[PDB]
Amino acid sequence: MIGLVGKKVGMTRIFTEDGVSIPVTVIEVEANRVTQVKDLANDGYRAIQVTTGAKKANRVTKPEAGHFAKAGVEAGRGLWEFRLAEGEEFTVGQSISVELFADVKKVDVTGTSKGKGFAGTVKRWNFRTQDATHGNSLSHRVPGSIGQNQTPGKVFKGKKMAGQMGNERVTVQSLDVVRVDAERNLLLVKGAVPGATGSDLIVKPAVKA
Amino acid sequence: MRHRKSGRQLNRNSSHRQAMFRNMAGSLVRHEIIKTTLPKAKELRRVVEPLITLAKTDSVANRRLAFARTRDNEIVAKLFNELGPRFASRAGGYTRILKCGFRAGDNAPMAYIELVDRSE
Amino acid sequence: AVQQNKPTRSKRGMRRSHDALTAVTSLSVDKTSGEKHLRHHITADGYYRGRKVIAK
Amino acid sequence: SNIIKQLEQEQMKQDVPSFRPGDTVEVKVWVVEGSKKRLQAFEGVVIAIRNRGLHSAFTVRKISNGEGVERVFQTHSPVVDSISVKRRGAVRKAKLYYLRERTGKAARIKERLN
Amino acid sequence: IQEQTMLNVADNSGARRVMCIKVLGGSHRRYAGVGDIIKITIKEAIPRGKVKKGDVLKAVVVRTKKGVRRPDGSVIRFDGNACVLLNNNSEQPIGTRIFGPVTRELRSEKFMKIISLAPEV
RNA sequence: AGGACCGAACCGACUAAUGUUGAAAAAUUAGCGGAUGACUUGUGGCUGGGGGUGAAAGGCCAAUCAAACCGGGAGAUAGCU
RNA sequence: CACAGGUGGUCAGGUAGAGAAUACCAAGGCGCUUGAGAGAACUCGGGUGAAGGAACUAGGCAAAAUGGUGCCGUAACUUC
RNA sequence: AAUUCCUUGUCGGGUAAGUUCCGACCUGCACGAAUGGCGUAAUGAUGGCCAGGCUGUCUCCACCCGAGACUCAGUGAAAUU
RNA sequence: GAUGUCGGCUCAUCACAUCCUGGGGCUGAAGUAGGUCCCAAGGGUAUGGCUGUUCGCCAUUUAAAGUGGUACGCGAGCUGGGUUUAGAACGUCGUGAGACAGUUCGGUCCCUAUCUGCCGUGGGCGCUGGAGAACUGAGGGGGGCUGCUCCUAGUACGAGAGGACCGGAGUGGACGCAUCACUGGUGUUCGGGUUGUCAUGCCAAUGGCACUGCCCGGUAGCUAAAUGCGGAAGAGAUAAGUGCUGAAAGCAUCUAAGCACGAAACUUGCCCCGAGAUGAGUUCUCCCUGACCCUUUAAGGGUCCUGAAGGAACGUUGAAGACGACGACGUUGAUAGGCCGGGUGUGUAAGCGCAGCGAUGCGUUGAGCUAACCGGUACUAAUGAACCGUGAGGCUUAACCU
Ligand SMILES: [Mg+2]
Ligand SMILES: [Mg+2]
Ligand SMILES: [Mg+2]
Ligand SMILES: [Mg+2]
Ligand SMILES: [Mg+2]
Ligand SMILES: [Mg+2]
Ligand SMILES: [Mg+2]
Ligand SMILES: [Mg+2]
Ligand SMILES: [Mg+2]
Ligand SMILES: [Mg+2]
Ligand SMILES: [Mg+2]
Ligand SMILES: [Mg+2]
Ligand SMILES: [Mg+2]
Ligand SMILES: [Mg+2]
Ligand SMILES: [Mg+2]
Ligand SMILES: [Mg+2]
Ligand SMILES: [Mg+2]
Ligand SMILES: [Mg+2]
Ligand SMILES: [Mg+2]
Ligand SMILES: [Mg+2]
Ligand SMILES: [Mg+2]
Ligand SMILES: [Mg+2]
Ligand SMILES: [Mg+2]
Ligand SMILES: [Mg+2]
Ligand SMILES: [Mg+2]
Ligand SMILES: [Mg+2]
Ligand SMILES: [Mg+2]
Ligand SMILES: [Mg+2]
Ligand SMILES: [Mg+2]
Repeated sequence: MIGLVGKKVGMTRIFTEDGVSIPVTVIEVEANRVTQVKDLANDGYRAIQVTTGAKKANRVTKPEAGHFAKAGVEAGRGLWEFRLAEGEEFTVGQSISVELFADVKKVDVTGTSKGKGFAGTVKRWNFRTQDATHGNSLSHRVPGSIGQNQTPGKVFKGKKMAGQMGNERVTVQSLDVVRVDAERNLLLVKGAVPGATGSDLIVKPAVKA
Repeated sequence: MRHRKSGRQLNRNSSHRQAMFRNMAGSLVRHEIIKTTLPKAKELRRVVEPLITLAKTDSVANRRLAFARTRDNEIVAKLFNELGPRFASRAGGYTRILKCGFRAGDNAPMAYIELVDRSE
Repeated sequence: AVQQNKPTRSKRGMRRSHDALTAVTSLSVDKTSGEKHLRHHITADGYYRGRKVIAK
Repeated sequence: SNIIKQLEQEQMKQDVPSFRPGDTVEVKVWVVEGSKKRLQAFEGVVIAIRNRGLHSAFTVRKISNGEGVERVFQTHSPVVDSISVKRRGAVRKAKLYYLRERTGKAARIKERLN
Repeated sequence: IQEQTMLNVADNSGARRVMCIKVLGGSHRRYAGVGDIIKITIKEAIPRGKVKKGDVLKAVVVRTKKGVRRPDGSVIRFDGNACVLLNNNSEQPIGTRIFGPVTRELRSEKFMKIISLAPEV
């Protein structure tokens, strides 16, 4: 099937009759007003666009209004495609919701990331640290040898070393659903998904069983 | 990574950011106006504001604990006995900051931290 | 670790391309006074968003 | 946030009584055992303390059969069942780790009493 | 719990200090605890007993200093690291009385001989 | 009493790091040994180069030492580059 | 070099202290002739570290630790 | 053995495991009596080995405080080519 | 007119003559496990004692602890233990200076990166009207390991002992990604205790310095030892191998015609970058519809009036960040700080009273104080503007129009 665009604000418990304490992440799905559903009519697609929040309207650009109005416009943070197979949906504000899930138990969630910045090995690549003593010189926690010699005469592509860390897609997969309680539009999953509170994040039913 | 941290560390100890400030603090009271680095100003505010908020309640505690901060009775007096009630109604924003930046020596940005009701 | 071949003038300016500069990008004018000043911060002598914050 | 909390209190119990960092207390937890399932006691003495809403612990020192043991009770968990109060005392401290290395007589704590 | 390390005898025949020399379970298994099998090497031992200093049997951790926890997320920690000797080639404790408490994570049948033994949990 | 003991001044240099286009043509920092003695230091004097001096390392003799520095024989000689 | 080096003699306050140690202070003298921001990797100098405790390594290199006064009590061996 | 080539000699101790270490044997490749032999209390910034205590030495790195590094304004090098 | 040696460390990349896991032929293959050969490079492939060692011997693991190339990979990356300087001694040789493919104790490891190359990140211009977005997906990379236990079934097999296949379920080791809810670490911006001393006239109460003076606890954030998830199933085309039908060759025959199966390798499936994909793609929406003049005139050049959509700047800032960048907000306001209330954390302030000769204790008082947190609040700061971008978009031909 397809998924909905939620928001992060989770990380909590939920004790069980038996005694278990289930971790959690509270995704909030404020309805998904389809913005411009379209089939093969235009492009090999077969997906359905959406929206969820609410721009101040005073901020929305004029262009960011036409496409809107050319359907059941309802502002919202952004727009999100949602590929589907063998299914219908009205190009007009249909606003799908968490009801989507219930019998659903998969879920995946795909927030942005965490964004460290610097990175550098030891963290950016779990690189091991060469003894902070027994000699050593300005080379305790450093790359140390990023190649070989004349034969290769260069440094191979993909060589793990420093460079911006985090701040990108990173999905998760699996994660059993705990609550699909609407009325508040809450979706409780197993635990920890990228995000960073308030950060937007998809929540499609796990490709894997 | 600094993520969600607060308070500019400036360029010194944790002893400096508790003296060069405590001083400038009184220097603010003692003069009602001041020219300094926007960064420093956009900090002394977080310093000389919780002090005036404390000026509301006269008391003995609110005097010694107002003395704990700043070693100038001369100002712990201007507080509680002036700017105390002077802002007795003030919702909180007891200061304008103003700007101008660009100093002769350093191409440093200067501001103009000052009390709101500074009309003299 | 030094160079092996004296860099051509070309390759030099090639690096200074970004090492350019930017103007004032147009500056503000005060309401009260016809002050020709820098946005968001004090005019030639005490004026700003009207008012007269700081005399002299 | 306020969607949360309402989610928190939604599970917070009001059975947990007065709590001080130094009391003896006696927690009763469902053992679950094997085929059976009862309630196991744990008379102790507080040494550290929760205070985080739905999220909270006990951290108790026992010194049972032979040597000492520590147990941080997630309070609001069904396993908690019921927690006593027993002897209360005087500590003049928030966390009593200075009790780790102590042993009887030296580990002795005072009594509260108003 | 990791190579080296010194655990105590939670039963008898070969007292105190006993050093771990191998964490069993798989290639590169870092540390062990709760109730796993670990290669041991007697270091002190009581004069008598059936086992003596120098021996190299294996044992099961019984009381780590770190602790254990699950369900509610409540941690049960001890102050010291417990052990328990068992005849090497084919399981079950080479002893009689098991001194001190234990954990229900040991109620895993194949250890039972120990949990039945009287102190606690 | 003591080429005695612990330890500052003072004398020295065993370890490590930092420095190595240095703050420095041998140092800084944390440590380290000696500290009434074959101790240490100020001023001035005497030993001169195949010579001096040396509790001896070819060590020192003005950032120079298996024969100082300066000038001269001198455009040494160079079947070598 | 307006250089973290070298340079002999004299003077010697208060509290704490065995003391020309050391800490804080007198008198007196200074903030070391680029500053302002940021709060990246990595380097230098430090503080704190769950469980383990030399498994490091050529080597416990470096760290960590010991550390005062009175009293108790103190082995092989010895040129006593 | 500061002497032993064969050599990680052989045996005993220490260790879970010891080409090092300690105790022996003697087959001294090639110890040996003032270019001294064998001992030796005390002393040693001396070589080797072991243990307690201790620990970020390490498993396995985490966080934090400062001086650089990064941005801005002024001054303004270097080897090499 | 210098191409730094061994071993180690850090980080690797390839080959396959494959150590483990995978698929097969033969077996002197009952099973269980083995032996040997063929196929197979996806992934994975030990810690310590001794020694400078690589290696090796030993101890204990493991599914296994592969083999080999890469200046016997890697010192403008670390070490300096082995090894060739200068000291010194032993054995030995030499009359001696000295010497040893003998040994022993000691013994300075430099370089701020221009070019290539890499890991990240921007600025230009271009994609033919200018803009704001949403995607297609050519391509590129990532990932790919495996133990054990229960079921099948104590069944097949076996005289027993012992003991499967095929398939199914669950739980781990190692590796990776993400996240602070839990358990903890830190937390020199929170609180408290305390030694020495200087000071705020003194009492009391406080502040400065002494590593944050020493120390106990700790918010947010960051984080692992903590917590959740993952490397699959399933497709397609094959490897070795196994076959059907069948002639060449009256038989036989996997092949010649023609069909069928078949592995972690290959193409996919799973995750991420991704139209500079110059072959620069597509979809949706938005904005501009005045004059004139000068030519060398059908190619254009300039002036007046206009300057939009959107951008950029600027300011307040961010779980975003070296700088750029990217995100939010700008009075049409929660975007920062302050403020109010709450929480959390310390732990019962000060002042006053009582008791005690006093140290101190008790009451007031779970008080006082409290950040990066939660809820809320325009008090202060986020100015009207100004800047850039223009004014209906080249030809040719074709499909529908007229
Ligand atoms: Mg060096
Ligand atoms: Mg090439
Ligand atoms: Mg903030
Ligand atoms: Mg600075
Ligand atoms: Mg301080
Ligand atoms: Mg002496
Ligand atoms: Mg020194
Ligand atoms: Mg001495
Ligand atoms: Mg003289
Ligand atoms: Mg000289
Ligand atoms: Mg001549
Ligand atoms: Mg000549
Ligand atoms: Mg100077
Ligand atoms: Mg630790
Ligand atoms: Mg070792
Ligand atoms: Mg090792
Ligand atoms: Mg040392
Ligand atoms: Mg130390
Ligand atoms: Mg011997
Ligand atoms: Mg001799
Ligand atoms: Mg003789
Ligand atoms: Mg092959
Ligand atoms: Mg080995
Ligand atoms: Mg050892
Ligand atoms: Mg090599
Ligand atoms: Mg080097
Ligand atoms: Mg060497
Ligand atoms: Mg010599
Ligand atoms: Mg001779």
